[PDB]
Amino acid sequence: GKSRGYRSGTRYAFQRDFKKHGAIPLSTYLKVYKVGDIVDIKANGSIQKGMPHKYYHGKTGIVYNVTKSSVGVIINKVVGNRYIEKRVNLRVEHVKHSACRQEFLNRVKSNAAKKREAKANGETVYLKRQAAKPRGSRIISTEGNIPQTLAPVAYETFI
Amino acid sequence: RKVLQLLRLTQINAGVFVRLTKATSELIKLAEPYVAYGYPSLSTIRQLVYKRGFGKVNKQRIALSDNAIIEANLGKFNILSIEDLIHEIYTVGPNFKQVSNFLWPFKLSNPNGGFRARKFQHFIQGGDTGNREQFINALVKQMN
Amino acid sequence: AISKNLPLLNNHFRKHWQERVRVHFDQAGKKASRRQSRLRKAAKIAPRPIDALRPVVRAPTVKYNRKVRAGRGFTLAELKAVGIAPKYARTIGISVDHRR
Amino acid sequence: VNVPKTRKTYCKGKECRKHTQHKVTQYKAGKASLFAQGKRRYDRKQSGYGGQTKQIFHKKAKTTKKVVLRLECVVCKTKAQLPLKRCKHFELGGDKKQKGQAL
Amino acid sequence: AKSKNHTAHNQTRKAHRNGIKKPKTYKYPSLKGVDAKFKRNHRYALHGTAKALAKARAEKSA
Amino acid sequence: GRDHTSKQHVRSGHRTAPKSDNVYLQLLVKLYSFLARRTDAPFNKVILKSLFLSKINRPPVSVSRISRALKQKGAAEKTIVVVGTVTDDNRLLEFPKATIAALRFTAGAKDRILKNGGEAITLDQLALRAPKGQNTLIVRGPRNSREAVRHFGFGPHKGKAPRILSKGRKFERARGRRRSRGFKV
RNA sequence: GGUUGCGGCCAUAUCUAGCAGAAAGCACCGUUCCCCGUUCGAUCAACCGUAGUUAAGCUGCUAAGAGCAAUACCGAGUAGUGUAGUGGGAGACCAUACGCGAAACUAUUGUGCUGCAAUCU
RNA sequence: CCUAAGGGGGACUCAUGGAGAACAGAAAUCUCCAGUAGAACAAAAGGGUAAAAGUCCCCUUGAUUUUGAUUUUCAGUGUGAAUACAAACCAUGAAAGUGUGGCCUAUCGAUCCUUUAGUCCCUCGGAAUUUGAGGCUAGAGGUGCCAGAAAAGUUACCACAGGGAUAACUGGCUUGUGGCAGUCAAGCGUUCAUAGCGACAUUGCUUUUUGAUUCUUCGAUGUCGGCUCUUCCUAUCAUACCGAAGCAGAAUUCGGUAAGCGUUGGAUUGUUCACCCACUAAUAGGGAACGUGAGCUGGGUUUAGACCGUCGUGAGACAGGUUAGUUU
RNA sequence: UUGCUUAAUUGAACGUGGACAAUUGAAUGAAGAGCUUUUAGUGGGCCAUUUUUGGUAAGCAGAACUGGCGAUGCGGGAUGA
RNA sequence: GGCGAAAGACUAAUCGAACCAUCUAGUAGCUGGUUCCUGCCGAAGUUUCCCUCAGGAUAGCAGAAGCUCGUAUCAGUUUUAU
RNA sequence: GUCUAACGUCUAUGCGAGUGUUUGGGUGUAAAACCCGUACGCGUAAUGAAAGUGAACGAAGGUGGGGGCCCAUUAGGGUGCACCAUCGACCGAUCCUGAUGUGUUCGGAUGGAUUUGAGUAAGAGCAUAGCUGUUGGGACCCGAAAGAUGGUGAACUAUGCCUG
Ligand SMILES: CC(=O)O[C@@H]1[C@@H](O)[C@H](O[C@H]2[C@H](OC(=O)[C@H]3CC[C@@H]4[C@H](C3)O[C@@]3(C[C@H](OC(=O)/C=C/c5ccccc5)[C@H](C)CO3)[C@]43CO3)O[C@H](C)[C@@H](O)[C@@H]2OC(C)=O)O[C@H](C)[C@H]1O
Ligand SMILES: C=C1[C@@H](O)[C@]2(O)OC[C@]34[C@H]2[C@@]2(C)[C@H](O)C(=O)C[C@@H](C)[C@@H]2C[C@H]3OC(=O)C[C@@H]14
Ligand SMILES: [Mg+2]
Ligand SMILES: [Mg+2]
Ligand SMILES: [Mg+2]
Ligand SMILES: [Mg+2]
Ligand SMILES: [Mg+2]
Ligand SMILES: [Mg+2]
Ligand SMILES: [Mg+2]
Ligand SMILES: [Mg+2]
Ligand SMILES: [Mg+2]
Ligand SMILES: [Mg+2]
Ligand SMILES: [Mg+2]
Ligand SMILES: [Mg+2]
Ligand SMILES: [Mg+2]
Ligand SMILES: [Mg+2]
Ligand SMILES: [Mg+2]
Ligand SMILES: [Mg+2]
Ligand SMILES: [Mg+2]
Ligand SMILES: [Mg+2]
Ligand SMILES: [Mg+2]
Ligand SMILES: [Mg+2]
Ligand SMILES: [Mg+2]
Ligand SMILES: [Mg+2]
Ligand SMILES: [Mg+2]
Ligand SMILES: [Mg+2]
Ligand SMILES: [Mg+2]
Ligand SMILES: [Mg+2]
Ligand SMILES: [Mg+2]
Ligand SMILES: [Mg+2]
Ligand SMILES: [Mg+2]
Ligand SMILES: [Mg+2]
Ligand SMILES: [Mg+2]
Ligand SMILES: [Mg+2]
Ligand SMILES: [Mg+2]
Ligand SMILES: [Mg+2]
Ligand SMILES: [Mg+2]
Ligand SMILES: [Mg+2]
Ligand SMILES: [Mg+2]
Ligand SMILES: [Mg+2]
Ligand SMILES: [Mg+2]
Ligand SMILES: [Mg+2]
Ligand SMILES: [Mg+2]
Ligand SMILES: [Mg+2]
Ligand SMILES: [Mg+2]
Ligand SMILES: [Mg+2]
Ligand SMILES: [Mg+2]
Ligand SMILES: [Mg+2]
Ligand SMILES: [Mg+2]
Ligand SMILES: [Mg+2]
Ligand SMILES: [Mg+2]
Ligand SMILES: [Mg+2]
Ligand SMILES: [Mg+2]
Ligand SMILES: [Mg+2]
Ligand SMILES: [Mg+2]
Ligand SMILES: [Mg+2]
Ligand SMILES: [Mg+2]
Ligand SMILES: [Mg+2]
Ligand SMILES: [Mg+2]
Ligand SMILES: [Mg+2]
Ligand SMILES: [Mg+2]
Ligand SMILES: [Mg+2]
Ligand SMILES: [Mg+2]
Ligand SMILES: [Mg+2]
Ligand SMILES: [Mg+2]
Ligand SMILES: [Mg+2]
Ligand SMILES: [Mg+2]
Ligand SMILES: [Mg+2]
Ligand SMILES: [Mg+2]
Ligand SMILES: [Mg+2]
Ligand SMILES: [Mg+2]
Ligand SMILES: [Mg+2]
Ligand SMILES: [Mg+2]
Ligand SMILES: [Mg+2]
Ligand SMILES: [Mg+2]
Ligand SMILES: [Mg+2]
Ligand SMILES: [Mg+2]
Ligand SMILES: [Mg+2]
Ligand SMILES: [Mg+2]
Ligand SMILES: [Mg+2]
Ligand SMILES: [Mg+2]
Ligand SMILES: [Mg+2]
Ligand SMILES: [Mg+2]
Ligand SMILES: [Mg+2]
Ligand SMILES: [Mg+2]
Ligand SMILES: [Mg+2]
Ligand SMILES: [Mg+2]
Ligand SMILES: [Mg+2]
Ligand SMILES: [Mg+2]
Ligand SMILES: [Mg+2]
Ligand SMILES: [Mg+2]
Ligand SMILES: [Mg+2]
Ligand SMILES: [Mg+2]
Ligand SMILES: [Mg+2]
Ligand SMILES: [Mg+2]
Ligand SMILES: [Mg+2]
Ligand SMILES: [Mg+2]
Ligand SMILES: [Mg+2]
Ligand SMILES: [Mg+2]
Ligand SMILES: [Mg+2]
Ligand SMILES: [Mg+2]
Ligand SMILES: [Mg+2]
Ligand SMILES: [Mg+2]
Ligand SMILES: [Mg+2]
Ligand SMILES: [Mg+2]
Ligand SMILES: [Mg+2]
Ligand SMILES: [Mg+2]
Ligand SMILES: [Mg+2]
Ligand SMILES: [Mg+2]
Ligand SMILES: [Mg+2]
Ligand SMILES: [Mg+2]
Ligand SMILES: [Mg+2]
Ligand SMILES: [Mg+2]
Ligand SMILES: [Mg+2]
Ligand SMILES: [Mg+2]
Ligand SMILES: [Mg+2]
Ligand SMILES: [Mg+2]
Ligand SMILES: [Mg+2]
Ligand SMILES: [Mg+2]
Ligand SMILES: [Mg+2]
Ligand SMILES: [Mg+2]
Ligand SMILES: [Mg+2]
Ligand SMILES: [Mg+2]
Ligand SMILES: [Mg+2]
Ligand SMILES: [Mg+2]
Ligand SMILES: [Mg+2]
Ligand SMILES: [Mg+2]
Ligand SMILES: [Mg+2]
Ligand SMILES: [Mg+2]
Ligand SMILES: [Mg+2]
Ligand SMILES: [Mg+2]
Ligand SMILES: [Mg+2]
Ligand SMILES: [Mg+2]
Ligand SMILES: [Mg+2]
Ligand SMILES: [Mg+2]
Ligand SMILES: [Mg+2]
Ligand SMILES: [Mg+2]
Ligand SMILES: [Zn+2]
Repeated sequence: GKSRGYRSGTRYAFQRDFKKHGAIPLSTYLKVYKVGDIVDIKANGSIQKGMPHKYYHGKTGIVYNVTKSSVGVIINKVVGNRYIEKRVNLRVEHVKHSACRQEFLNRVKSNAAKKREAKANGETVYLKRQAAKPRGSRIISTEGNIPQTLAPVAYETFI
Repeated sequence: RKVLQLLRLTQINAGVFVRLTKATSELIKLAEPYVAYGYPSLSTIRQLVYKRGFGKVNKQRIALSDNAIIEANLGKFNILSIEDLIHEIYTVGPNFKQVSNFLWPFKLSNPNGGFRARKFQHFIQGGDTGNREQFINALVKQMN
Repeated sequence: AISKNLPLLNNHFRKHWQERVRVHFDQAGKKASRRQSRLRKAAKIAPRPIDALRPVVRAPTVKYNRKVRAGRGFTLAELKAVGIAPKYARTIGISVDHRR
Repeated sequence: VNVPKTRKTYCKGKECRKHTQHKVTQYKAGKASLFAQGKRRYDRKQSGYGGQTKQIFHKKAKTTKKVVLRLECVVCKTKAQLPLKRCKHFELGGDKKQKGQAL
Repeated sequence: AKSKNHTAHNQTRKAHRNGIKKPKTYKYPSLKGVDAKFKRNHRYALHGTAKALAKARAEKSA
Repeated sequence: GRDHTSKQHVRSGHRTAPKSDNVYLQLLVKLYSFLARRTDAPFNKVILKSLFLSKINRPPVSVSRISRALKQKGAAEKTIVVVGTVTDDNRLLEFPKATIAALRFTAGAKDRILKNGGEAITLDQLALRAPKGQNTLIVRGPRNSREAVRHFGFGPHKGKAPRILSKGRKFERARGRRRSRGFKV
């Protein structure tokens, strides 16, 4: 007999963290979600109402609706050869703000600050990010660091 | 396969210039079992561009037989000559991207003298794939 | 048997329909023969008209109230009003309808 | 299953529009009329020759039935219907549970 | 008889000939499923906003 | 061998000529093939493409559509260009004086344009008084109003028109169109 | 800085065993008419702040303490793994190449920080 | 399965251990301390839960109404189940709140017909009244083959379309099983592991067993056995030359090179197999489409006739017994 | 701006007006991107590496990802999907 | 239907239901076949439902017709952040 | 792999809020060609089971794009058809409210509602033809074992009788 229920295979996914069972810290209920916010989804096993399906555990999406105890999040799911827009109603216990916003929103500010400062100095500044480049030339001092010669060691048994 | 397509290497013995960073290095690492690459000298770049240098003009492969073609396509990037293009390639310049994408992928012949006994193993293990570095010049000398 | 997004059809061809196919190849021939019959009728009774005088009557139903058309015969009251007996009227090219 | 003979639920009657007191009764299917059109069509179809002209169900699988509660408003006499889940046993206004008693 | 039961072989090949396409983004998402109470009031706010802008432009024309 | 990143030997997918064998439409293509090739005016390149379009891709333009376009601010004396047939509208209360160039005019359309002091010219006459389409305004008819489009993309909860021959209470209204008959889609 | 009330993060805060704690606070503490709750004014309810005490709570310190937390020329570039070969081996399995890369172990360090309001030798 | 085992609120803290108290003991009840859950939560398991979701108490019916949106299975159809709101009406609590059945993940059902409830609304078509009938919305009656026909057997008298998409031979992979052979050497062998054996283990070979599988053949490769005849293998029964012995001789046993050469006559049985009698140097084991039916034979198996036993109401069945049955 | 929300002049959503100009905010590629209608055949599969289940195993049976054969010739593996 | 000292045997070489003509070109998810050239593109044996398992419908893969536009904003890839 | 009835998509053509002469009538050099018109079909209104009701708040709506066009002068501004995404308005069904009034049980003004329709929102259709696809027909060609209706056989043979 095959089994394919709603929470099948979620034995470990929906577990609480080790030594983290029990009551919910109240910053979870004090966070404020607005339409357009990017949120990570992680089901809390101790709250069974407004719980996401196992597909959405670990997914990140956009808030589109705010209700009494829940937010509506838009997820794009692959169905065959295209994406389908999914609208999931989730209580805020299974939701956390996505930390990817705060890095990009700070880089926007830093670019704006750098641009005005170069503009203030009447010079130019380059704001595009760069991948790591190969390192330049350099000189290695040997005072206290004369090269030590190594050799491969013979085989030994230590049991 | 996608990585080789994005490098414009869609046939055997096709050559391309890549500016070494992290993104492109991880790209070449993915394509490593299928390519031979290395560090080209100035004479190798000159010979490649002179004999097999072609430009992408209106999505067509046009021989670089006159400096007017290069000027008409790269003058907004301060490239006015075949030597300007070679210089921009060799000492990796601010417009390496535009100059290398304007350059059609080099279509080289097979080596005069052959490969090693078995190609599809790393250059370190006696094969041909991976980084051979200054020996890319000998390989290009064999194939161009 | 059912396939694609197509309208559902009602093609009533499950009986031995091919034994009862009437093709009017003779449409022009009947037209011509009808004209010849019509000429014969006129020449038979000339100069008496080939058409009896017909009345004008309202069409029945709420859909054809507005229209008015040719009836079958003049009523006995109508012929009485012009002083013609129905037996005599039928012999002088007047149509009679005892029913209307 | 034990269900009390009274209940305070919403009354859909136009007069009430509120929770009122109701009398709980088990719903009983009415007698089949001889002049229902389907019952009229079936009798005509079976007549004459041809045998049994409609299907007779045999392959019973359910072992229970859905109990329906008839809720009659004590104020306006409007009836309401509530289906329950499938139960084998069922009493109306039975003896309430006594917790703490001995064997 | 006994046949093949199930296989996902060649299914990613078929999905990537013409699909694997991200959905298009639009400036205005559909408000289907948005809270009815907010949606009811948001209707009145937009209509009033249009009137104020309409009057402001009607001032700046004649 | 090549690892092809795109499909090989693919036609553009656009008409490069009319499907019609009407010689007089071809003469019009003759004229605007020359104009689009030589004027750098974007108007002439649009007209050449529009002369290739099929009948459903050049929907009729009612004389009412032209009236609303002429009612745009600063468009009252523009030349209306319709690559197709201009039809009459007996629901109009009034029509202005206008110059309109079209492939064809209906009897009512030609009457109405000339009755109100306007001109009804052909598209070759346009090319002499406006060889670059200066001070023109191209009008296209409604494409999604066609009856065939009612049934396009039909499915559950799609709200499109079923492909059906008869309409009535006995024709596709019971099961799947009604919650009292199972479900509704 | 201490203390109380309300907290955030939720053991660097817990656990065990000792010792210490000025001021205020807190606390134990005294009583049963009243509201209230009990087998029992023990809990809960109420009254006095009056008769007493830092003994306990609480707080701080101590411990080659347990636990927890953090760090690393610790173990270890080990186990595992992505990729490769017309590599080895009868096989089991193994080596090599381009990459990614643990856990245990060992050693060291630390043992609540902090927000709002009120108050105090 | 549950009027609570649903809902709300409050108080308390479970399994278990230690130390104590008349009868009282391993188990009765009482007390304190410890007690991260080691219990309990209807049920199978998993997750979840500690001033609770557990135990007890109080009040209740939210297990209610109108319908939309959404998640899973998904074609993004149905059904089932669930989620967040909107508009009502309530329960509970001081309140904030919570409650739209069961802590969550399973616990279920279309068209046609019937029945009940609702609206007391539309129609019965020449116009009305009252019965009756038909409509609209929501339940129920059920399809468990659970997207949902109304359904007993036999054919050895048999038919058709096909299938090597599939069984009954050979052949092919495998080698569990069968058979055969090794290594280690605790023991046996009067002493003495290895003259001759050899346990517990372990490595192999073989395709003369039986399985496993279903690749070939179902527009057919004639599916038992014997007779006849040829050839091949060696894991050698006899015969040649030899080595070893717990070889005195005689006899016997183990082994090497060895398939050159032979390996029988009969009673019973259709037999392959078996078992007896007898001769012999020996009466070894096998293969060649389980060699060999346009070579035979036809005793067996496996058409149709018939008898019996058991089974079946019966037609009939038996891989049970019996007899007769075209070999081109 | 609102009939929603707040004790509120608080917010929520949608806005008017103003500022930030091509290094407009990573790489690489792009025979360009997007869209619609309609219809064929198919719905017996099999194999190789790696992961992997039942089985003593199987040229056995069954899954995961990819690449192939099927549908495919050419050089090599004598011969061979 | 006949006839049968009974074999499902005989009923004109036909018998577990004769022969002849017609309904009838009966139906077949099954086997077989299916007729000229070149050019371009080019699959599937997978999803769901079905007395469904040799078959269909459905989605997918493919062709054809194109349409709106012309670097707009896409990708079986990498980097950085999360 | 055909022909036919009825159809889907696409394309060409004629006319166009209409369209279709061919049932028929006129005419003829006689199955042709040419001419005529009433009806009717489809379209021009939908929705509801039905009784019934029946499409402009606005420049026939707002917002972001949008080819082309206008003004410019890199850039920028205006206008922006088709079409795309989104928020609205109108009509029908459903539910709520229920004015003046009245055959006192009818009427249904007015204002609303996470509801619903194959609608309106300056018509787009009708007709002919062609390929491709669908269904009914013998239905790509050939193929059952069967079923039915109406007839012909006891010259073989089975059995009875009669006569040898
Ligand atoms: C005596 C007996 O037991 O046999 C009855 C038979 O008599 C009965 O015939 C009824 C007959 O059956 C029908 O016409 C079918 C109509 C619908 C079908 C079926 C019966 O009902 C179903 C099946 C299923 O439920 C039932 O089956 C209902 C049985 C029933 C019994 C009596 C009266 C009405 C219904 C769905 C829930 C509803 O719809 C339906 C789709 O299968 O209808 C007449 C009205 C009745 O008189 C008649 O009953 C009598 C007295 O004889 O039908 C049943 C299936 C049989 O079990
Ligand atoms: C005349 C024939 C051929 O058809 C046949 O070919 O050769 C002999 C046959 C057939 C088989 C060998 C058939 O193949 C098969 O595979 C399985 C078995 C057991 C059959 C055995 C035997 O049985 C028959 O009944 C018909 C005989
Ligand atoms: Mg089981
Ligand atoms: Mg399972
Ligand atoms: Mg986890
Ligand atoms: Mg619940
Ligand atoms: Mg959910
Ligand atoms: Mg700059
Ligand atoms: Mg490049
Ligand atoms: Mg040479
Ligand atoms: Mg060499
Ligand atoms: Mg060399
Ligand atoms: Mg070589
Ligand atoms: Mg070699
Ligand atoms: Mg060369
Ligand atoms: Mg009620
Ligand atoms: Mg009824
Ligand atoms: Mg009778
Ligand atoms: Mg009858
Ligand atoms: Mg009958
Ligand atoms: Mg099968
Ligand atoms: Mg299959
Ligand atoms: Mg080529
Ligand atoms: Mg329309
Ligand atoms: Mg419209
Ligand atoms: Mg300090
Ligand atoms: Mg003190
Ligand atoms: Mg006290
Ligand atoms: Mg107290
Ligand atoms: Mg103290
Ligand atoms: Mg103290
Ligand atoms: Mg420590
Ligand atoms: Mg410690
Ligand atoms: Mg490795
Ligand atoms: Mg080799
Ligand atoms: Mg490595
Ligand atoms: Mg409970
Ligand atoms: Mg309760
Ligand atoms: Mg409770
Ligand atoms: Mg409680
Ligand atoms: Mg219920
Ligand atoms: Mg299902
Ligand atoms: Mg669905
Ligand atoms: Mg779906
Ligand atoms: Mg559903
Ligand atoms: Mg569903
Ligand atoms: Mg509520
Ligand atoms: Mg009446
Ligand atoms: Mg039902
Ligand atoms: Mg039902
Ligand atoms: Mg079924
Ligand atoms: Mg059955
Ligand atoms: Mg028999
Ligand atoms: Mg039998
Ligand atoms: Mg086979
Ligand atoms: Mg073996
Ligand atoms: Mg064995
Ligand atoms: Mg075998
Ligand atoms: Mg076989
Ligand atoms: Mg066979
Ligand atoms: Mg043959
Ligand atoms: Mg033979
Ligand atoms: Mg045989
Ligand atoms: Mg031997
Ligand atoms: Mg011999
Ligand atoms: Mg003998
Ligand atoms: Mg014998
Ligand atoms: Mg025997
Ligand atoms: Mg035997
Ligand atoms: Mg054979
Ligand atoms: Mg053999
Ligand atoms: Mg054998
Ligand atoms: Mg044989
Ligand atoms: Mg033979
Ligand atoms: Mg023979
Ligand atoms: Mg034989
Ligand atoms: Mg012979
Ligand atoms: Mg025989
Ligand atoms: Mg015999
Ligand atoms: Mg027999
Ligand atoms: Mg018997
Ligand atoms: Mg037996
Ligand atoms: Mg027998
Ligand atoms: Mg006997
Ligand atoms: Mg005999
Ligand atoms: Mg013969
Ligand atoms: Mg602005
Ligand atoms: Mg970067
Ligand atoms: Mg399609
Ligand atoms: Mg198709
Ligand atoms: Mg398709
Ligand atoms: Mg298809
Ligand atoms: Mg098909
Ligand atoms: Mg197969
Ligand atoms: Mg098939
Ligand atoms: Mg390998
Ligand atoms: Mg490999
Ligand atoms: Mg397999
Ligand atoms: Mg197989
Ligand atoms: Mg491969
Ligand atoms: Mg094939
Ligand atoms: Mg190939
Ligand atoms: Mg070859
Ligand atoms: Mg080869
Ligand atoms: Mg070989
Ligand atoms: Mg008879
Ligand atoms: Mg008779
Ligand atoms: Mg018999
Ligand atoms: Mg005869
Ligand atoms: Mg004969
Ligand atoms: Mg005979
Ligand atoms: Mg079949
Ligand atoms: Mg191709
Ligand atoms: Mg087949
Ligand atoms: Mg299909
Ligand atoms: Mg697929
Ligand atoms: Mg784009
Ligand atoms: Mg990161
Ligand atoms: Mg008309
Ligand atoms: Mg004519
Ligand atoms: Mg004639
Ligand atoms: Mg109507
Ligand atoms: Mg209605
Ligand atoms: Mg009044
Ligand atoms: Mg009044
Ligand atoms: Mg009144
Ligand atoms: Mg009035
Ligand atoms: Mg609508
Ligand atoms: Mg319209
Ligand atoms: Mg045929
Ligand atoms: Mg056909
Ligand atoms: Mg046909
Ligand atoms: Mg036939
Ligand atoms: Mg029959
Ligand atoms: Mg006779
Ligand atoms: Mg006879
Ligand atoms: Mg005689
Ligand atoms: Zn009531």
